[PDB]
Amino acid sequence: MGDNIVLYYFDARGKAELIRLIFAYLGIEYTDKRFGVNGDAFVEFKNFKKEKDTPFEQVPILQIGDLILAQSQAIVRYLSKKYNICGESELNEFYADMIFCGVQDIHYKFNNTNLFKQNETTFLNEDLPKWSGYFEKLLKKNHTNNNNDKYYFVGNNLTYADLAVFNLYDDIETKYPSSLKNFPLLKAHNEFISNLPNIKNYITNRKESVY
Amino acid sequence: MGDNIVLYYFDARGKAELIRLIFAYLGIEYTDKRFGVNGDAFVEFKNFKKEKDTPFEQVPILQIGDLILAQSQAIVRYLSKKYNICGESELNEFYADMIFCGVQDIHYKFNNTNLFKQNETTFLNEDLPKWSGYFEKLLKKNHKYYFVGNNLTYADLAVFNLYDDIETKYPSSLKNFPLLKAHNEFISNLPNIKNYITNRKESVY
Ligand SMILES: CCCCCCSC[C@H](NC(=O)CC[C@H]([NH3+])C(=O)O)C(=O)NCC(=O)O
Ligand SMILES: CCCCCCSC[C@H](NC(=O)CC[C@H]([NH3+])C(=O)O)C(=O)NCC(=O)O
Ligand SMILES: OC[C@H](O)[C@@H](O)CO
Repeated sequence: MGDNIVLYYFDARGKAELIRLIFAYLGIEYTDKRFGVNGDAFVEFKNFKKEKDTPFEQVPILQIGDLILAQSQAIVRYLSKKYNICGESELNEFYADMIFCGVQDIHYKFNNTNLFKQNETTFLNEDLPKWSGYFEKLLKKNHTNNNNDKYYFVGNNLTYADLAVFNLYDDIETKYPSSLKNFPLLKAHNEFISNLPNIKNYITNRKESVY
Repeated sequence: MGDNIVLYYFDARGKAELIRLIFAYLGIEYTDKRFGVNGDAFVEFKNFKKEKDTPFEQVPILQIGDLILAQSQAIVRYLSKKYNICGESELNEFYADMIFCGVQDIHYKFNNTNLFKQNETTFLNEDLPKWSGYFEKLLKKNHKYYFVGNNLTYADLAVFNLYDDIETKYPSSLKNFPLLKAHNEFISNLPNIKNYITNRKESVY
């Protein structure tokens, strides 16, 4: 009967936000369990590992019925196939995958700066402008003569890749609000994703986070 | 008949080895292009990016006919679906995927020690034993040793590759994990793999 859905993570966006964005977009009901809200995060996490048989002792963990799912990326791809926001072709699914992997390379770099105190200068002057150019270009290839007011990285429909790129820049802007000034398509794309009803309803009612 | 397959990367195993292992296992023909083997890796790489329109200016890059494919993990997943070495059921494909990302987590830590010379003891005493235990435990649950289903999946190759790369520096690693060891021994003896390895030229990373 579909069973109960529970997402386990710390009281942060981090590696669980994209999963939350997918649920919001699909309008899926689930319990957003966050360590630290009702109790001490450290103690909640330790107890959690004793109660649940996780494969790698890491979160996020997605529980569907009695099913325990680990590794955010795998969970994301699994949810995308099941709710069809993966791409109408094996080839378009590859492209969405490739872009998601790209989001990973640049996001990892942002994390090293915004969280682990790594030189922000290299990020702001070499990594951010460069990777933004890559996405702008990929967006340029699949637009204008493919879509109008709507912007998608793959095909003519929303894929988790659009959600991943939106999440990436939504996060980068909580630190550098002016990042997309020189990237029109990328800027219009994120504005577009942010205004989808289900997404808009989740963002505006989402609690602010540290990361 | 079909389209020429060309794999571009540096003269190393690194992020292209799993793909090469998949091609070997499948018995698929392709040109293994390696920067530096003939010309100068630096120069070849520079010329490469001018000749091919790559999405992120990084390699590996798999070229199939006119198609340009980037990002090693996306490539591995694409090839596995196209050649049916992915989890067959939706849930099994998820398990193969989850295990593969688990391999990336620990492979990432090996790279920081093996290549960017980070702390070698942290990896050896805290990371490696712990992760080998996770893999050993995943084998137990689903138990010819296979992580998912009763057939070979790219996850099996990913695990094999991980420990094969780790062993180039720490040989007696998985001595205390029988299942995991039998599993890698098993994969290494598959005719197509066994043959590919003995003919494979050694290299740092
Ligand atoms: C320096 C790394 C900072 C980690 C940022 C917070 S995320 C929480 C952390 N989880 C992961 O790193 C999961 C990685 C995994 N690849 C995924 O994407 O799901 C965890 O459970 N960690 C358990 C632990 O550390 O014991
Ligand atoms: C950090 C040095 C370690 C060397 C390892 C060799 S990997 C070569 C490197 N490629 C990547 O990092 C690709 C990452 C990508 N996420 C993938 O998995 O395909 C590249 O082309 N780099 C070109 C560049 O950065 O300009
Ligand atoms: O309530 C959410 C449903 O799963 C919908 O996305 C498809 O019917």
